[PDB]
Amino acid sequence: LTVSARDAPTKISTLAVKVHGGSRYATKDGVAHLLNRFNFQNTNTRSALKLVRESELLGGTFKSTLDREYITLKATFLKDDLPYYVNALADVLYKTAFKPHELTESVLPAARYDYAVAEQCPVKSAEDQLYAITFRKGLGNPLLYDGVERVSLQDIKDFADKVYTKENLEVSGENVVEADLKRFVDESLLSTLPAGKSLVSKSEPKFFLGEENRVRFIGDSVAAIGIPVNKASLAQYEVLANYLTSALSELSGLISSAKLDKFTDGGLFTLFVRDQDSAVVSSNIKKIVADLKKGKDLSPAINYTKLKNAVQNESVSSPIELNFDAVKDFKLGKFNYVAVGDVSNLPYLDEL
Amino acid sequence: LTVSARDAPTKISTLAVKVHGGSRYATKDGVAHLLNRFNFQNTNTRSALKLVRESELLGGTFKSTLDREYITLKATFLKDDLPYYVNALADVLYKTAFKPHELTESVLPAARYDYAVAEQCPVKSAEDQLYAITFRKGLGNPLLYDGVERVSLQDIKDFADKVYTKENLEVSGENVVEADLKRFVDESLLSTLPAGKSLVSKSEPKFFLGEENRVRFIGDSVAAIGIPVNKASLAQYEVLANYLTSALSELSGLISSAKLDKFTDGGLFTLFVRDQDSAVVSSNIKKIVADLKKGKDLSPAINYTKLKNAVQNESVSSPIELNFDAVKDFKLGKFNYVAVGDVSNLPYLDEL
Amino acid sequence: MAFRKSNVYLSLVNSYIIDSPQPSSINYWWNMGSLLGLCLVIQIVTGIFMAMHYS
Amino acid sequence: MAFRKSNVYLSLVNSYIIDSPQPSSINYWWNMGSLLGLCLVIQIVTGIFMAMHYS
Amino acid sequence: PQSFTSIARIGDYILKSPVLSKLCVPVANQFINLAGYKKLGLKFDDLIAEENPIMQTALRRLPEDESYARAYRIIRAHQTELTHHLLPRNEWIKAQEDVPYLLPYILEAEAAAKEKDELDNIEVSK
Amino acid sequence: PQSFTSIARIGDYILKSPVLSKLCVPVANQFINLAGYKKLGLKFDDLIAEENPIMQTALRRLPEDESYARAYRIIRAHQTELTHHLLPRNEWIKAQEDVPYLLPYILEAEAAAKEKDELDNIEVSK
Amino acid sequence: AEVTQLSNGIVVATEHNPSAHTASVGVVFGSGAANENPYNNGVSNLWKNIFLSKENSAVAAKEGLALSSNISRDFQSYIVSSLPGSTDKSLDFLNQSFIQQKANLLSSSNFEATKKSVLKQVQDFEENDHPNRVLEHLHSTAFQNTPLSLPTRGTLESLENLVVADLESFANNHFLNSNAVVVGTGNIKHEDLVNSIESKNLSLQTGTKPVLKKKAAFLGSEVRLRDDTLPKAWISLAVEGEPVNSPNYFVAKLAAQIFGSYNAFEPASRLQGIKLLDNIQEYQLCDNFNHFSLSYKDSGLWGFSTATRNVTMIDDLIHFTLKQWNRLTISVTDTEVERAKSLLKLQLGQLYESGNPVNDANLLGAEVLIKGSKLSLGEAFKKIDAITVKDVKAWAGKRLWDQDIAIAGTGQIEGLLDYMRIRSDMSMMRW
Ligand SMILES: CCCCCCCCCCC(=O)OC[C@H](COP(=O)(O)OC[C@H](O)COP(=O)(O)OC[C@@H](COC(=O)CC)OC(=O)CCC)OC(=O)CCCCCCCC
Ligand code: HEM
Ligand code: HEM
Ligand SMILES: COc1c(O)c(C)c(C/C=C(/C)CC/C=C(\C)CC/C=C(/C)CC/C=C(/C)CC/C=C(\C)CCC=C(C)C)c(O)c1OC
Ligand SMILES: COc1c(O)c(C)c(C/C=C(\C)CC/C=C(\C)CC/C=C(\C)CC/C=C(\C)CC/C=C(\C)CCC=C(C)C)c(O)c1OC
Ligand SMILES: CCCCCCCCCCCCCCCCCC(=O)O[C@H](COC(=O)CCCCCC)COP(=O)(O)OCCN
Ligand SMILES: CCCCCCCCCCCCCCCCCC(=O)O[C@H](COC(=O)CCCCCC)COP(=O)(O)OCCN
Repeated sequence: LTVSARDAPTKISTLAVKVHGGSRYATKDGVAHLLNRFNFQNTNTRSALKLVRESELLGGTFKSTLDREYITLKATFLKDDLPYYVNALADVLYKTAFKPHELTESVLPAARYDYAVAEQCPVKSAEDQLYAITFRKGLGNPLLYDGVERVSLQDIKDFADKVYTKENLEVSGENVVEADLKRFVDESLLSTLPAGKSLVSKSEPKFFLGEENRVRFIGDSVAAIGIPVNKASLAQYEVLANYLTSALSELSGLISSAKLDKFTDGGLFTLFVRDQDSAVVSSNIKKIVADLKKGKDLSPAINYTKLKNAVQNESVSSPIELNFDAVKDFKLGKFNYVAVGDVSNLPYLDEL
Repeated sequence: LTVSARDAPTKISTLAVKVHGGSRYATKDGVAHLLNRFNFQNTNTRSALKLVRESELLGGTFKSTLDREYITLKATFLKDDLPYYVNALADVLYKTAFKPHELTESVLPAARYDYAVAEQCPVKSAEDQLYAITFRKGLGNPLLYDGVERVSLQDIKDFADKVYTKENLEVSGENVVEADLKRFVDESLLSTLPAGKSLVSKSEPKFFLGEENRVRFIGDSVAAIGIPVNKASLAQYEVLANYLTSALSELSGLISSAKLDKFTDGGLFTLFVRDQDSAVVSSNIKKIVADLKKGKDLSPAINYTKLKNAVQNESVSSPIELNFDAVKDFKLGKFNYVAVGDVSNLPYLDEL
Repeated sequence: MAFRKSNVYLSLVNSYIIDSPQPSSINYWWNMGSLLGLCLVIQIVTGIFMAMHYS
Repeated sequence: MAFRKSNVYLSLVNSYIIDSPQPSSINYWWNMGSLLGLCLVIQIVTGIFMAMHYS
Repeated sequence: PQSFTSIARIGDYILKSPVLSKLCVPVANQFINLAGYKKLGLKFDDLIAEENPIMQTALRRLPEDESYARAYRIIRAHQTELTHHLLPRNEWIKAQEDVPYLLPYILEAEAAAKEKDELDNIEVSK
Repeated sequence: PQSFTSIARIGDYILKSPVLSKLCVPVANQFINLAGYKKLGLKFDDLIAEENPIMQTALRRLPEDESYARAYRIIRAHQTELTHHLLPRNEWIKAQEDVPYLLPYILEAEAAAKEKDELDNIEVSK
Repeated sequence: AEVTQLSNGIVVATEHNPSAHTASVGVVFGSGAANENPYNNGVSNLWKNIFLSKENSAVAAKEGLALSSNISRDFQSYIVSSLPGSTDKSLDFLNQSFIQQKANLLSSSNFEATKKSVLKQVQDFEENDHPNRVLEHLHSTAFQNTPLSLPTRGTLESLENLVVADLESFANNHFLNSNAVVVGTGNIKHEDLVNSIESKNLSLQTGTKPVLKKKAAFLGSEVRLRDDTLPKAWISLAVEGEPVNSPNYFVAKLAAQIFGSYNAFEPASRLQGIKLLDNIQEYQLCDNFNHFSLSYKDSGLWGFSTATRNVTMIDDLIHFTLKQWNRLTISVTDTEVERAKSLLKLQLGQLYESGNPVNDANLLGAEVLIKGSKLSLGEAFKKIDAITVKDVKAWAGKRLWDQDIAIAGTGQIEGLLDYMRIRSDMSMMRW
């Protein structure tokens, strides 16, 4: 139960509860997705309709968000109404009703819409394949629910009793008096939760190099490469991702996207090439890999990376990989590769 | 233009034209499937409705069949009506109309039904994966049309002008006088076809070992292995496929199917394990691979294989791999592997 | 389809007295409504023929 | 939906004289059919009031 | 027309009174046996009229094994009625089987519709 | 009512005769100019009545770029008619643009329906 | 092509084909599922899987032999196949494993494992195979309380009561020398088979089988198995037909060929010369249908089966089909009869001249058991060619016009109307 906050002379406040309950901890396929859609449904003492009508008259809204590490519950509101929203977030983690007609009428039709939207984007389905062939169990779990493993209502309640514990969450506030926040948290139902244990592993995750996968798809063609990164190399690959998509690199017109996803134990570098004609995709990805294997000098892009890191970290709690001064070179080694679309006219791994 | 026939005192005759125009020769994805559905449509001199009404009053029917090597046109009829059916098969190869409204109303809705039936069988989709990762271009082409590459009407007519040549086909007849068949063929429009060239390659095809692929699917789970076979080893793997599915082997209760597909330049051995619970599939495929790696003695199953080969070859032109007497042993080497279904609870290649 | 369902005037006849789904357990009290239709025809037809002679 | 489309008696009125799709180019010759409906009402109503005094 | 929330409020007041539950409860047992729906193989919750939005909500939320058994009892009662007979005596509904299986689903849908109606026609004060 | 196969049989007999094509063809050119459909921006094949199965088959098989242009000419002719005007003279259909674009699709559908009718009411002989 | 029947105490029938590359030798018995009672139903299906069990199949496979077995309503067979030079080993295997010793096969460890495998097959049949189980329910309602109603696989309720003593009691009553025919097909000569049997002294048992007392009888009835969670509707409908040894046997098969079979997704199936296809394709009234004419020793069934996704227009599909059946009495034309003659000859020629000697062994043994001989395909073609239009009109006036029907159905069958609306469509009130 870590509590921290920052203050400002600002009209709007934000409160967040971060749970280590993402898809990398899920027991079956898609259980963390279905628990995320159960948040802010009916509570034992208050219906979901009553919660929307009451907070609208005060000027506040609620939202729940899922990624591979976290489930995040958030409220945004006018500043002087803080004790109402501390108690409303505590009742969700403590006494959600989990009615069987709520699963049929609300939760399952909302999760089918999330899956059908993400199914039409070939860039997103290429990223899901790159996580699966790199890590294969923890970080390689599927994010959304599709129904190849059936999940009952008791499976959702067992997963909620596993992740909603006091050693597994942290509370943060923006534009919030910190001494008032610690007093309201200790009086709420968050201190009545079970203690439990933290789910965060300490060791490095197991990874695999030199893998391949091909999927047929009607639409645009995508070629994508992926590299797993350890903790000591996080600064080098952050400079590389900003250098490749800027005007300092001649390859930036051929690359659609490049980024580095970061975790507390390591990360994953990704790169994407997208076009509707697969002869353009095959020509572009062959030039990228051959030029990165000869080597690049990354030191002209250090000051540009320090600006982009500060802009992005204004919403994040700042994992400080801020020593960019030792970054000099890069040469491409072994990597993983996926191809989505017209795979009869796309390269293979040993051809590049 | 090879012509051969066999005779009998039988009431029913069968005539077949074998074209080297299967999916291993296709220019785009699914063109050989769409040409197969254009057979026995409208001809320049006779409509498709007229052909059905006329041959019903004589007592005959027509059929077209596609595999990875051949397109086969077949007729089955009462014996004394032979010159009518020689001329009807010659008009299909020579003067098919290829109307644009026939593609919209008949050919494309029939090919969509073929694809949707085969899409619900996870054993069939595992076999398509095994061909694609073993050979990758010729024998690894997709069999059916799905629409990831669009095929125009001019693409179908260009493929018909490539495979319907005199050096690329052979004519066969069952319960047919051979001296009468050679006279009717020389008088028909088959002798007016272009000469062209034969498409059959002589060298061994290129193969790959140690590959893997995983597909998510709602239904039963399938695990499957595949081995490419050269021409000198075709007799050993034919005895192995009959031994594994008979009562002589203790593993036959765990195996769903095992076979050997044969071509003029080599073959491919397949094995399948199917169940609706993926814990049964994982236990079964681990015992199969571990027992085949220690070695088996195949000589008690030689006389049983000679009976099964003679039963199967009554419809085939008999590629004679009939020296089973030298087959003694087998030990499993390197292989390819696919997994279809609940892939989070299925083994990986390095775990078996 | 059949002609009793495709014609504009016969489909009104078919959906009312031919193909209309009835509950299987109604008794003879549910027959009074069709007797009232016969009574109205009897009163109208005997009314016209008497009106040809009435002052 | 609106009440003119959901009621059993008003949907017949709505589909005939309110929401019925007409071709945009019909001229004044297509107005004779509705004048015939007004003429039939005039002949019926003046007929009843005269019949109260006729022998 | 009269809501089940109002019926349960009057009925639970009688059942808690020790003097009113000695008078009305013997009269209610004779009233149900003279009604005769159990001799056709029906429970009382099969007899509730269903052509209203509250009852359509409660029938959707019923578990499917109880929905299959309700459909068989209604069909068997229609066939017995047209033959002008009764069921055999070993096929009658017993009193310990005549339970209110649909009543908790009805009361939950009624309370949600009352809370929605109060929030839609509402006052405020500064 | 009269089929287009019958119209083309009579019309092609006149056009091959050198004496009949000197008499009727000047009369047919005056008949079309007095009809006046080209001053509303229409071709003749836009005027064919379409509420029959043969014409519905031929309209389905028309290529889509010609189907979009046919829909614009019909809509523009309805708007000109309700304003009681004619089109500007530079927007009239010329005689070299008044081609029978729909006629080969109509004649192909008529021949297929005739062959089906002959095979359905047919005799045999030993 | 010639068959040869010879009796020396044992009836031996052969059909020699010197062009074939295999041979097939077995025994066919003249009892089927219609010789059981409702308490031992499924005892024939258990005897088949005892013969095809793993230890029995392994002894055969070391010799080079394969095994087959088939259970029908009137007969059952047990067949060994081999290469043409080893028909003496296949006749030895039929002697040791099936005639002399049966305590090896009927051990307690083998019987309990076989009974578990059969119970799983019957359970998966009743849950997944919807066209074939509707046709099984059509037999049980048309011949109710009569030996022709029992299913050939048995039921789950009757199979679990079976013990080893029930199988030995059935074998002592039916597996007899006066109920059996030894068959041989493929590449095997007739006098080589009768001298291999006479070089031993084979004999099963002396005596005759029991005689059942109730004869088969058709009853107009219906059975409905409604299941709203299934995506289609499956319906079968039939009248009483012709038995084997009937003078109208080939006329009934030609009448079914007039209406034939249909597949809405095959383009050449849509162009057939059947007048019923005009009504069906206008609003897509079904996915497939097929007409049949089944024959047994005492009775038969004539009708059709169909499968449909158009569940709101089921009543139009039954109405259009039965109005075409009325035309066989009134207005069937001469060109429809000539088309059905050529297609019946092609269908019969494909059934009897396939290249499978196991199929030929089942057809030969079942026909010699009833008639005592076999009708050749050349003589069957001459009876078909002599049928006239007046033969068809006289057959349909007796069996079709104003007759009782039997109906079975499953799935989404709410749109199927009741019995008297369908029964009244068996006549026109025009003629
Ligand atoms: C006024 C001029 C109009 C003339 C026609 C009007 C008829 C009005 C009669 C009232 C009525 O419609 O209800 C009748 C009702 C019986 O309804 P239910 O369906 O339960 O009985 C089916 C039966 O078991 C099988 O009847 P089933 O169909 O088997 O046989 C028919 C029976 C005569 O049926 C009728 O005539 C019905 C009126 O034939 C025989 O009796 C055979 C010996 C000749 O009866 C009752 O519920 C109580 C009986 C006394 C009702 C009299 C009250 C009048 C004020
Ligand atoms: C629902 C329809 C009708 C009802 C209930 C009805 C009722 C009656 C009654 C109760 C009487 C007195 C009979 C008596 O006691 O003598 C009567 C008389 C008469 N009604 Fe009707 N009537 C109906 C329809 C008609 C119609 C449609 C006409 C004319 C077209 C008509 C013409 C006459 C005439 C001419 C008389 C006088 C002759 C007589 O007394 O019978 N009625 N009506
Ligand atoms: C379509 C409806 C009608 C038409 C075309 C029609 C036509 C006529 C005509 C042409 C006359 C002769 C008028 C004259 O020259 O003086 C007449 C007279 C008469 N009609 Fe009608 N009529 C119709 C409806 C009715 C109805 C419904 C009634 C009664 C309820 C009625 C009652 C009379 C009477 C009482 C007379 C005699 C009085 C007179 O001469 O005006 N009419 N009608
Ligand atoms: C093409 O699209 C159109 C369309 O353009 C138009 C205009 C109309 C509308 C035009 C019409 C003509 C419809 C209206 C029909 C009529 C007016 C016919 C009249 C019908 C009757 C049943 C006549 C009976 C009426 C009476 C008033 C008789 C009763 C007399 C009484 C009560 C007086 C006696 C009382 C006492 C106290 C003496 C359409 O319906 C329509 O189709 C969709
Ligand atoms: C729930 O399911 C049901 C249902 O159960 C029932 C019973 C019916 C029964 C239907 C009826 C009983 C019909 C109702 C009866 C009428 C509407 C009768 C209307 C009355 C008339 C049309 C009277 C007209 C009479 C004439 C025009 C006669 C005129 C006299 C003349 C012309 C004399 C001849 C002159 C000369 C000079 C010779 C249903 O329709 C129905 O489906 C909904
Ligand atoms: C005021 C209350 C009004 C209530 C209306 C109730 C309906 C009463 C009708 C009673 C049955 C009448 C049988 C009509 C016969 C079939 C119709 C027909 O033949 O239409 C036509 C032919 O046209 C005619 O000649 C109409 C005859 C006039 C009928 C006047 C009584 C049949 O041809 P068609 O193919 O067009 O039918 C399909 C229509 N959708
Ligand atoms: C076939 C030709 C003959 C048909 C003629 C059709 C035209 C009839 C007259 C139309 C005028 C509209 C009348 C008022 C419509 C409102 C009715 C209503 O509010 O429905 C009822 C009130 O009940 C009544 O009292 C009806 C009285 C009818 C009086 C007519 C003489 C309530 O409305 P409801 O909620 O039921 O609407 C859904 C309907 N399915």
